[PDB]
Amino acid sequence: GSMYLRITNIVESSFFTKFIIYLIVLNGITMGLQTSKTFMQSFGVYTTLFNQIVITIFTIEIILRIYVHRISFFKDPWSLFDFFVVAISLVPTSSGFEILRVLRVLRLFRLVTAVPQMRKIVSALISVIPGMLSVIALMTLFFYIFAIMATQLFGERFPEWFGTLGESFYTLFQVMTLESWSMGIVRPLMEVYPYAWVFFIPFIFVVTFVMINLVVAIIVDAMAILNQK
Amino acid sequence: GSMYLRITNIVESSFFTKFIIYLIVLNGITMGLQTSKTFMQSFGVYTTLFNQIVITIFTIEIILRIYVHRISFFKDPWSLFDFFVVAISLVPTSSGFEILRVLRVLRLFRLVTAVPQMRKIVSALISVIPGMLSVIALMTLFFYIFAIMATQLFGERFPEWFGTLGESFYTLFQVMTLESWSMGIVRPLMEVYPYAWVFFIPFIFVVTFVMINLVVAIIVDAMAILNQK
Amino acid sequence: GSMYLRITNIVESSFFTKFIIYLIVLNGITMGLQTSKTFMQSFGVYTTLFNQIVITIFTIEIILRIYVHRISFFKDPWSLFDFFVVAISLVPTSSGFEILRVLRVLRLFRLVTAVPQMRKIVSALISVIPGMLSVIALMTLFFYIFAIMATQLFGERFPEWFGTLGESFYTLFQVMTLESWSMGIVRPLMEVYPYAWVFFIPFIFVVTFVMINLVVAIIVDAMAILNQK
Amino acid sequence: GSMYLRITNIVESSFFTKFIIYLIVLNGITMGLQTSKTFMQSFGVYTTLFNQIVITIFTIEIILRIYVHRISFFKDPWSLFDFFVVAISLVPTSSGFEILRVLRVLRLFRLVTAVPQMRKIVSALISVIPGMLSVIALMTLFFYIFAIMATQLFGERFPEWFGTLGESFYTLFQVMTLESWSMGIVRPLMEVYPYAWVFFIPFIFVVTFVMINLVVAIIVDAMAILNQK
Ligand SMILES: CCCCCCCCCCCCO[C@@H]1O[C@H](CO)[C@@H](O[C@H]2O[C@H](CO)[C@@H](O)[C@H](O)[C@H]2O)[C@H](O)[C@H]1O
Ligand SMILES: CCCCCCCCCCCCO[C@@H]1O[C@H](CO)[C@@H](O[C@H]2O[C@H](CO)[C@@H](O)[C@H](O)[C@H]2O)[C@H](O)[C@H]1O
Ligand SMILES: CCCCCCCCCCCCO[C@@H]1O[C@H](CO)[C@@H](O[C@H]2O[C@H](CO)[C@@H](O)[C@H](O)[C@H]2O)[C@H](O)[C@H]1O
Ligand SMILES: CCCCCCCCCCCCO[C@@H]1O[C@H](CO)[C@@H](O[C@H]2O[C@H](CO)[C@@H](O)[C@H](O)[C@H]2O)[C@H](O)[C@H]1O
Ligand SMILES: [Ca+2]
Repeated sequence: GSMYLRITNIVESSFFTKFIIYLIVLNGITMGLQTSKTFMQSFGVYTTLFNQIVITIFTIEIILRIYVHRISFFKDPWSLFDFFVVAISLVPTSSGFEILRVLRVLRLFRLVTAVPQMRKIVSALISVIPGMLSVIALMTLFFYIFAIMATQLFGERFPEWFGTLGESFYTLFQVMTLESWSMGIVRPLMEVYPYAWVFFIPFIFVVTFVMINLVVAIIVDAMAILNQK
Repeated sequence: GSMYLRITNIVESSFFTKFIIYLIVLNGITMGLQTSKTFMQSFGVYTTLFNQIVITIFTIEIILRIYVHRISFFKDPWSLFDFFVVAISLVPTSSGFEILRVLRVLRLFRLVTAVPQMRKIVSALISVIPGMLSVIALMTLFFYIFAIMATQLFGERFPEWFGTLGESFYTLFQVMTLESWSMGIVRPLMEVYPYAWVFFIPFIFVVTFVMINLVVAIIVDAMAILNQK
Repeated sequence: GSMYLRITNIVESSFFTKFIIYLIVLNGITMGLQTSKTFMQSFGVYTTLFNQIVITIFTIEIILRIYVHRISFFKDPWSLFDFFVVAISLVPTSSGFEILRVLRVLRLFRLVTAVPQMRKIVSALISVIPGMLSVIALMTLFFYIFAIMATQLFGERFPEWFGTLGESFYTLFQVMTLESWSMGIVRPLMEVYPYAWVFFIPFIFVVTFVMINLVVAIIVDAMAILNQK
Repeated sequence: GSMYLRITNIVESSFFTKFIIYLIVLNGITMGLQTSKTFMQSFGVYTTLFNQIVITIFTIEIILRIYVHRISFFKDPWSLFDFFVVAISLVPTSSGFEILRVLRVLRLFRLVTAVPQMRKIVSALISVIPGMLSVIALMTLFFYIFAIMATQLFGERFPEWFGTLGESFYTLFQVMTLESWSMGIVRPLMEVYPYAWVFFIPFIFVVTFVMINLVVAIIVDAMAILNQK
């Protein structure tokens, strides 16, 4: 129909999508003043009020551009995100956790969707991830096998650090980033277990070698693309 | 006029600008001995005295080379800097803060202006910054959205770290550099909030992925320029 | 013989090796639930039972594919690994240390052997190591010479950090990763030994210069290979 | 003369220089067992005895190869080093400091001189340094100007960290490596000086931008050489 075209040249319009970018920037400043108990005690009304207006508008416009583009709307990753942070946001307060009240702030990520220069650079960042998969595979297997070892070795005398398989995972991740791996983790262990450095000096070495190579992978792959294009 | 040319071939002279480089190096050694309470108690007079002589000379010469080059002086970034650290310096003591007394030391950055090899390498460093803008954009939006979350989640029971939106920003920046993110920030939070690692392990991951890519961006862009030039 | 070919087209089969990949994934989930004292108190029987079944199967199949390929089996690094983590695993409990009971978990690294995409990426990582050898040589010599110095200088008044040649090695390695090198190591030393920063500021500088170059070595070597291939 | 050629084909011989490599490796193992108070109490005699034999041999051979090559010996950086760690070593004990007794261990760096594969990789590492000079220049000027500021701002209430111009330099260097810059340096300062992060968040930013670029400089320069050669 032609009323269809009337609605498409509204919704595909520059001004329509530019308007909801201003609605994004407005609701980001509001989002930020909500973290002020002073502001909320004066303008807590006008503010949360403004937060409900922007959410109906995004649902009015997610129903509108779900109509303009019908099923094609759903094979698009960026539209799915706008649908799934509008709806994560669409849940009302005092229902569920507060964790949903805070995840409503995820709707600021609609700025990355509605802005072109931003969906470009995010396309770059995710374009990189297919290549990293084999090393992130190898990498995980390593953290798994070494978390099992570390729990079996240390989980009984250092339970806050190696009790769970998970507690072990976390500490190891922490050690990988060299966050206090020595004065804080390994040195305290050599007070009970003297040859513990045999477990962590190998460990530090291997995940640092693999991080270097993961990054050289990003660097050469990109260079190869540039060279071939 | 020809008295104009007399003043231009003075001010565009090698010796003129080389002389104010020695005045820079002299006033840097003086600048440094001023931080010695011993030195200041003997030669505090001769010293601050020397600091007032170099500042009139730079204003004599900023009035001179503002005359030689008239308006063109102002469309030049390096001359604006010399004008704005001479004048930040031109404010007298006991007026305002001490923060202006110390910012007078910024006039040592005139060494980067008056030396060619130095304005070259600074040109390299700033030439890099136009490219970084889209990722620094994305990056900020992320720190904002996640500071709001983190205040809403933790600002009441950990007020020194998540009370303000700003307190949150700082801690997050701190966590990004892996400065005691674990034994110091996240582990203390898991004493009250057990599933806090769900907020920071994602967070550490995303800003490390984006830092890697920002740096691979610098590396490939530069490589591309070299290849095409 | 043709019974030989009957056994080879069994053992070189897709399904045979795919089956022992499922046996790997099964014995990894089991491996992981063993670290649960709750799980072990109910299903400790069924579980360790399952661990003995998978080890006979791997020895049945290491005797099988040592037959199919006879001596060639042994000039292959990945088969040697499967032979040496099956046999490290083949030792029975209550004989030796517990350190062998835990190293049995190394048999999960059979997933990297039995999966193609995984032996590829490990081939990449080890392919990189021949080049790094001269800098790892230089590097070690440096840690040695500087551990000897550091013990001679500090081992008597700081025995937990510089008593052994080994204690010195460890601390230095720790300092190299910038793990609390300052508030934790060097600042406490400047309470007794004031000009200690002369030993560690040079040291931090040299191993950071050499790490940068080691990584630029990986990056240019790989780039050169890409360019020439 | 021909006795000259007799001495040159001795000193330029493979076996001559290979022999003093074994003397290097021997005196490195000895060097290392000297840090053992147990070893020194049994074999302290045989050991230090061995240390005096190797030093006469190196002076016999530094007088020999100073004769074979006369003045050309001195325009060679690697021979100057062998002359200046033999002579730093030639000073006798109980004269001067112990700091000279320990610097005798520097003579192990003769292994890098006497081995070809080693003087190669050190040639690589130093070949890189001419390029880094302009950024290390800019870099220093920055640490200087900002150490002066930081002493003027904080040296009176935090004297162990900002009292000297030097104390300031050290702390800043420490902050640059992100070693406890937050929970340890800047957070304690915001207890007295609340807007201190304005001094260090800019500071952390600028030296991290410049480190990234210094390393991209190494990476592209090397790539350019590879491409043009
Ligand atoms: C936009 C969507 C993004 C989806 C996120 C995808 C995540 C992909 C994982 C990549 C992140 C790796 O995670 C991060 O790796 C860095 C690598 O610098 C490691 O960090 C450590 O390793 C490096 C090696 O490079 C050490 O030299 C360094 O001292 C330290 O930073 C940590 O292990 C982890 O903090
Ligand atoms: C001359 C004028 C200069 C104007 C300044 C322009 C500033 C531009 C911003 C670039 C600086 C980024 O700021 C800095 O990023 C580094 C990236 O190494 C991060 O630092 C961290 O991230 C890296 C990833 O590379 C981790 O692997 C690593 O363990 C840690 O160093 C921090 O987040 C921050 O300290
Ligand atoms: C798959 C089999 C693998 C066999 C393992 C082979 C090991 C080869 C050794 C390479 C590992 C080097 O070991 C690791 O080097 C990193 C380099 O990032 C150093 O780590 C440090 O150096 C870097 C320089 O890049 C600093 O800028 C940084 O703040 C810090 O991470 C440490 O010294 C060590 O943790
Ligand atoms: C063989 C003779 C050698 C002569 C020595 C020549 C020295 C030349 C100076 C290069 C060394 C720079 O010194 C070192 O720089 C590293 C850069 O990784 C910095 O270290 C820091 O900066 C990086 C940026 O890359 C941060 O992202 C990172 O978290 C941290 O490691 C420190 O400021 C310092 O420890
Ligand atoms: Ca730290």
